[PDB]
Amino acid sequence: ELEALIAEENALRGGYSTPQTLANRDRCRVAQLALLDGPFADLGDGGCYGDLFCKALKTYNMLCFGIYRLRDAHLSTPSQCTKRYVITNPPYEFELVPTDLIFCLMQFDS
Amino acid sequence: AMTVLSGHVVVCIFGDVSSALIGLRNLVMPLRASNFHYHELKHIVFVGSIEYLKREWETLHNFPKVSILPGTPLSRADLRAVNINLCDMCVILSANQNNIDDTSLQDKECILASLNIKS
Repeated sequence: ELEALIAEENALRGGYSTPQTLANRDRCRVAQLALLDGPFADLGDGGCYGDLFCKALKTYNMLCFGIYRLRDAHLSTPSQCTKRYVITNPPYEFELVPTDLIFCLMQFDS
Repeated sequence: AMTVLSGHVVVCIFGDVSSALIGLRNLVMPLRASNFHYHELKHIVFVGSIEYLKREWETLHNFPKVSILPGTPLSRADLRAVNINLCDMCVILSANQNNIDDTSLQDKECILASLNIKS
């Protein structure tokens, strides 16, 4: 419908807020979470990825689908590199480190 | 949009400031023949680039009912403003008579314009 409207006018037209549009507002968005100080802080210290996935889905209806992991995290020596790489859909028994980011789908709330 | 046009002629032109002239007077002269009464004359509205139409207006300013809507023939808003559903005829012309890498592709504009109006 928005495609047709843009095709008709070649512009984006404003409109007054109605309950139907406000209900249409509620969707899911792409986000990243840190395990340093969130509710999953204790679980991110050596816990498994599956427990995090289950807790996020059951509690906040959050869908975790990837780990953005610090590149120099498997090395014992400390490093100053802040680069991170992408791990898509890790298994249930995948281990977690506190310096990880979790891809997630947030639900809209007011 | 404020004025209401019914039983008129809409000439859509794919003009350009550097394209070759097509001599629009040869289209307006037969429609302004003296054997038609004044009330029988059909309003003519040119929809196209004003840069191209300024080069042609020198030979068109002596005719009674001619209007210009600066814009493009490929926009539904301009066609709705000119009441395309009540016109007697829509004439789609392509001024860009320049050579193209493929001969058939020279008709890429007009065909799409037609397929717009039918939809």
